[PDB]
Amino acid sequence: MHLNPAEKEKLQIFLASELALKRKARGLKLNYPEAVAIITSFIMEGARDGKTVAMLMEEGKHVLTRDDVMEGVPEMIDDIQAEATFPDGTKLVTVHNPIS
Amino acid sequence: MHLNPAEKEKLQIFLASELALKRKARGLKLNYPEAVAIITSFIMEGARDGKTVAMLMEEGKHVLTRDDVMEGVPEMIDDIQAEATFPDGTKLVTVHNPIS
Amino acid sequence: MHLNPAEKEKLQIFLASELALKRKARGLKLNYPEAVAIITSFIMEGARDGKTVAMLMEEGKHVLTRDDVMEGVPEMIDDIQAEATFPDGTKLVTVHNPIS
Amino acid sequence: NYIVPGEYRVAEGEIEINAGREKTTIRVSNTGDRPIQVGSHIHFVEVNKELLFDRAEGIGRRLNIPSGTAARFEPGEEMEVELTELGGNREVFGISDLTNGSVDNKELILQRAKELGYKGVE
Amino acid sequence: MKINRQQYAESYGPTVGDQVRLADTDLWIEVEKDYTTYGDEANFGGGKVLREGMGENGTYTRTENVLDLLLTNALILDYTGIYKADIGVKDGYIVGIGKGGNPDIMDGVTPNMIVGTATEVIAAEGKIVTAGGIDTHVHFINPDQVDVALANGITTLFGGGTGPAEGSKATTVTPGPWNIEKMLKSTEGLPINVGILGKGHGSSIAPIMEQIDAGAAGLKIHEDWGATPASIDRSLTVADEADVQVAIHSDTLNEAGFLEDTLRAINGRVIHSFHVEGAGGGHAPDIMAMAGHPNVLPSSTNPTRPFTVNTIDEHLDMLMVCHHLKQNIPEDVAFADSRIRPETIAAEDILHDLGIISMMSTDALAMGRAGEMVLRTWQTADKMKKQRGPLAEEKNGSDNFRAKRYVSKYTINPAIAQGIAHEVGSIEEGKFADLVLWEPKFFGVKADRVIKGGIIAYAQIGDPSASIPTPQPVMGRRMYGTVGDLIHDTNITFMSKSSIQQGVPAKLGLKRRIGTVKNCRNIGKKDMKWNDVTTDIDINPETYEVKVDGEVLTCEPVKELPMAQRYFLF
Amino acid sequence: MKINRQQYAESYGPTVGDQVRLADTDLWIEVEKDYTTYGDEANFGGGKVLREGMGENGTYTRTENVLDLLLTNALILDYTGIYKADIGVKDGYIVGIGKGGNPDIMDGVTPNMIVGTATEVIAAEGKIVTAGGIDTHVHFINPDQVDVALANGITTLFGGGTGPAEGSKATTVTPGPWNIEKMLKSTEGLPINVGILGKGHGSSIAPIMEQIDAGAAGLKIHEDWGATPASIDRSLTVADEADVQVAIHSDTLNEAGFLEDTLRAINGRVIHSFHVEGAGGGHAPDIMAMAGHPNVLPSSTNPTRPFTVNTIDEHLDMLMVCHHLKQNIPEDVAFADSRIRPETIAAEDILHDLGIISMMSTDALAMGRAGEMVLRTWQTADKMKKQRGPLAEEKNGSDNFRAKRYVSKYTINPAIAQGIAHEVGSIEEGKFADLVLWEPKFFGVKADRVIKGGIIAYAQIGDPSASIPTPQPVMGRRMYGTVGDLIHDTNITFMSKSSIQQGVPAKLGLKRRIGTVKNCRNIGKKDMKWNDVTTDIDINPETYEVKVDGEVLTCEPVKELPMAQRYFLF
Ligand SMILES: O=S([O-])[O-]
Ligand SMILES: O=S([O-])[O-]
Ligand code: NI
Ligand code: NI
Ligand code: NI
Ligand code: NI
Repeated sequence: MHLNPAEKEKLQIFLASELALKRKARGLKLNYPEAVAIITSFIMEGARDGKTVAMLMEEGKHVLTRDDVMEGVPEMIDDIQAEATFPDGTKLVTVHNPIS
Repeated sequence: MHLNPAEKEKLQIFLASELALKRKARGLKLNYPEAVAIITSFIMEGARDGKTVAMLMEEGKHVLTRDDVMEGVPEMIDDIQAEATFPDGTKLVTVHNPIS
Repeated sequence: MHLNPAEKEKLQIFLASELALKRKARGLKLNYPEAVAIITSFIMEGARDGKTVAMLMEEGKHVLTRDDVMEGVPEMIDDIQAEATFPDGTKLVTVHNPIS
Repeated sequence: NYIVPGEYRVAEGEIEINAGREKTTIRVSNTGDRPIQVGSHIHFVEVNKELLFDRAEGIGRRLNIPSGTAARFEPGEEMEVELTELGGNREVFGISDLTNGSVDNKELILQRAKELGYKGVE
Repeated sequence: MKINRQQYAESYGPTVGDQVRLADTDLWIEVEKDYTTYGDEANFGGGKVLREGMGENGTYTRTENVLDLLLTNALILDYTGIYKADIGVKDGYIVGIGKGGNPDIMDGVTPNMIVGTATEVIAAEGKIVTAGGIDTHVHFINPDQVDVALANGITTLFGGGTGPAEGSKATTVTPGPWNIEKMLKSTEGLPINVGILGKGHGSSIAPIMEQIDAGAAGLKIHEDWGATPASIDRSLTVADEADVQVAIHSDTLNEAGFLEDTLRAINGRVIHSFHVEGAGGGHAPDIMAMAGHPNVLPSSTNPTRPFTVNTIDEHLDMLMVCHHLKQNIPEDVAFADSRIRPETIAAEDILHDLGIISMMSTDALAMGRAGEMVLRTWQTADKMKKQRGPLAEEKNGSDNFRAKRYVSKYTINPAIAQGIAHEVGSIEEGKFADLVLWEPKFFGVKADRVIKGGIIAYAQIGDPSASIPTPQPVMGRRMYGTVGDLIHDTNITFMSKSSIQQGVPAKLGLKRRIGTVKNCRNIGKKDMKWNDVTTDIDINPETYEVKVDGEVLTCEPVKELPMAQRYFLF
Repeated sequence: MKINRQQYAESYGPTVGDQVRLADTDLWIEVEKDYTTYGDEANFGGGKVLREGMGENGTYTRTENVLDLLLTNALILDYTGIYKADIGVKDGYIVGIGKGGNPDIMDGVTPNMIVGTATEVIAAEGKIVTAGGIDTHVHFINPDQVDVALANGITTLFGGGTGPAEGSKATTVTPGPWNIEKMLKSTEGLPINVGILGKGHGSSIAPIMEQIDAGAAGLKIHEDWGATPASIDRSLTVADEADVQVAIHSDTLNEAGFLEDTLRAINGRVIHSFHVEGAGGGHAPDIMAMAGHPNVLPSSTNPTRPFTVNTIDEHLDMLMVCHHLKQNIPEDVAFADSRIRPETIAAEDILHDLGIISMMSTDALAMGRAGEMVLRTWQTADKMKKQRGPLAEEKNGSDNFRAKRYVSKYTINPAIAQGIAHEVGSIEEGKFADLVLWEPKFFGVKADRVIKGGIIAYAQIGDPSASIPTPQPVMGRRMYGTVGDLIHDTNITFMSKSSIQQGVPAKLGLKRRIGTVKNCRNIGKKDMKWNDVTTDIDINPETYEVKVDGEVLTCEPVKELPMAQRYFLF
């Protein structure tokens, strides 16, 4: 596979997001690291899908809403940042105030 | 996410349990580490769901039965122990003789 | 669980294959590490299922076809090698030219 | 325009190995009952005693085959091979200890070969 | 007051006459003798015996017959016996095997096994304790290989390499003074004992010898560097002068000679014949005949061990991959068919059972599995019991003879071959405290704790954030023996006498314990414990049939092994 | 006997006139010359040429013209040429580029490239071999950055920082004697070459100079510490005395001056202008005009490299995040719009192609990607070929001129700028053996093996438990060169002459090889290999249009790059 260090690390984020999605599916309000994981994996998968940085800045604000998360979580997440390989190479996505 | 060392490690258990559940779903009798993984992840998810330590001590004895596992596995597992964050903080669950 | 070093590492391959399978399911042409991951996990799961080395040498050539992967991927993969625990212990499987 | 990452686009033409060196064809027989495979750069006179050939014709020579390849003799098999000349200083040391110096010392090489039972000293 | 035997074994581990199943094999070991005094067993914990004024002596300073470490109630499995004892460690060495505690109040205390203020305790009741495994065929290719080895109970790696260079990927060789010096330095950071082999190739002495003087512990002759009569001869002349061992991977191609020619070059001198069955390398097809000779110390590598239904398919393809062979160069197909042979692989199982192959080894990362030497030894012994029956020499229905024959293959015999058995390779007084604790359910599969120089180096242990160490995930992890400078005192770098005399450790700044290789040239097959058989092995050049004492040695491949899918996640 | 060229290239790697595609780019490199003697190619393995009495010499001791390491059949890509040769290493240095083997029997053997008993072999047939990358803009923020660098072929990190302190998160600075001493000690454990920059700020000489005497290798002037005329001047006076390089990140805000003021303070003295295009910092909007001047050694950082459809969106937001800017402080919006400019980013692509920007660098973890300097160099070259055509200087349809121009940007040019090209930065005889092997399919993407001081430090290699090293998972892993004390002999700490003369290495107990920085003040643009163009660059203050020789330099952003989604898992 030729995994580099970032590729190994970033598999953890996907895993954490899968964990969190299972938790959400069984009716739990998500916590801080769960919410961060879901939004982060969504950004990275979106890059893989070939979306633009601008599309993901917009979409990342609609992945989870306040009723999906525990009290205070929205206000604990000022932004979520992720780097991924777009069709035009690595770029940084920052989603500002993802959960209103 | 602010993952600490235990949070990183414990993602491995979830993963191993997902692996084992796929193996069970395709009809295999499970082996020692597969069985341990499934029961351990069940305890940790149960804590996340807000069950009590006492509920999980009871339930963990009914997650796998002897017909789910290879010969000798039941007798190889004297107990399964896991720590997880309950609503009232980290607690230790020990499931005694989980598979009869 | 008593995980040894190889067991920990090899969980990563399963995870990468699960990631790649999701990507394929949503319609993407797979890339080099995605393709390697899927074929590798298939070999390891096949060993777990109790297939023979010879069966897996054959089957591994039919897991992905050229229309499943990006341009050039087939020709980048000369072979895929994996070791797993068969019913008769660890063996090496090499799938030669898996994607035509 | 299909892209194979890292592919070669080789030039036209062919590569002549061992150019300019004398070539010699000899017949060689594996008189033993186990297979013998001989690499490109072994001093030919020092190969396995049970290969029968004119030992003198192997002095100062090796197989004229691509570097790193080999010729195979199954038990009882006789075939022809093509040899090329050793280069550099044309000295051989070690291997079977038949030479240990210049390859020009044919009589000495053959004497040692004969005494030790290397087949084909004529 | 009497205790029934079931309850006694549950509390203290088994005693005389009791049997214990090895993992999920059908091998049973029986307690031969027990050093305890019943009622004065040592144990540690709340209200237990090892407490001040009681089983722990409160008077004596450390120097005064007090231990640094007591392993209580161990079931020892060793070439020397299968028996129950306390094991006492001091200054990193085994100082006492017997009965530990306090002579104030206990009967039967071995006089230098006092539990005192200075003493740490490991509870070995219910565990099997063996010597650390000695792997003498290690390619140093990927440092991640060390933990793989430790996890299956290996504590000494002898071999060569510089990492994933092609020379090293093919051969157990660290070539020349500079690469040797560099790898001795690298060794400072590897948490396992090490000895390094130089290149056993050359037609002049000095290029070979300078490797020994640089700090090599031995030499390797490998066909990939030219396993010629000259290189064989020079290497063995060096070894005889230097008192180090030579390993050989002979000329598979029969290019400069057949087996008899290689034996003539050896000229009766001592040599360790690697992968003697030959799938891993050597004169085709008859190399395994080396194992009949009195001057040959023969080992197997592990992928042929034992003969299974996937072995041949796996090896034919592994060989093609390794050597870049093509399925339409008829010479490559013929080569592979001449090298990978069910006839010699099946005979190799039986030769082990008969004590004619004396040693196991890995061939780690070149054609063998770093963490499966111990594993596959026991799988072989189990297959042979099933196919050949309990051996003649057994009694009481136990498999003790076989168990001593097979444990010797990866403990004492490699150590004797290498000239390091004064230091390592068995549980005996005066040897380094390299000890492996096994739960019987995991015996030969996954080690519980690996003690190196008297401090735990590796353990299967759980969540480091937990209230106790047993919660999940329980995985193999490096312990305090590997951390900081303790890595220097818990591990040995084995070196030639001449490099030691010449001050190489100081020149390189080596802080590890320095072990001296010696008494390598004055031994033979007869010195291989439990595996000392010399015989004429005939290998038919047409059919590859192996005969010993006029009888064809053949057995079937098995479809399943113990110590396999019950245990492993992959 | 003749071999067709396809088969010859398959066996030995390509020869004269043969072309090789770089990864999945449309760049082709052509073999210019070949040092071999056809039929006497070196190779290693069973029945191969490097065997005793044959291609390996069995007579000579190590000192006698014998190598420690031979890389066989390498395709070298270097500022010095694109050509085929064996590479010989001894004592950690490149000693021979030519033809290796045995003069006994081979023609054409370079006289100090004898394969002997002492010699290890790496097979480079079919690989591209380059010098290790020299990254001169490293923020030392997170030690996990080192493996990221090694995985993309970087072997030297020059920069500063103390970990994730704000000063370090913004600036390549290790400030003052104590932090310098502490980070030289930390460096003992980093498996890569290092040089440390002090704070290039002050209005008196002594506070600045004391950093050089403490063991800094250079200085960094950064606007976040006040990139004032005084700090510029003092730093360059120190540098001129100490013979070390000064890097600059100028006053973006134009607070104390415009570009011309910074140039006046420099006063013709040598300086390395970091992120010269300016998105990464510098006088708005015209900093890139520095790259026209003869006393400026200009580098780019990597996130602008090359200009893509997501670049501007990404950078405007990255800048807002980094500087805590708010979308409703109109001054913050204006600042960002003045700093992130498509006009200067597109021109930066072309300036690289023209040889007017001489160097690439990362800006690791401050505004740049530790593992993408090499990656993005080649993506830029590929984009420029597509948009501008093969350059004038090409012939035979190859991209050799461009390939030499661009490899120089991350190998030799940074080394010359820093005063370390006597040691590192190119594949030449007498330089340290920092070498990167690449499979052509992965060229510039994921290194195969990274050799540091002649021992492999990092490799893409597989399962450590396997019979061979190629089974999955194949991932980047630290090799034996990084382990134990070998980390000291395989890596260089670059220091000022004065700290070396003053005994700093002994005072701190540094065991690493110590490299001397020198010949930094007597160079200019003309000394940048393949990238020596001086010209008047005009940047329009209203439109940000860049002109050179009266022509607007503009190109389009691309939607896709090679060396991207085919290769990466994320
Ligand atoms: O490395 S193999 O030749 O035992
Ligand atoms: O760290 S940024 O100023 O090159
Ligand atoms: Ni071998
Ligand atoms: Ni080997
Ligand atoms: Ni900057
Ligand atoms: Ni910077």
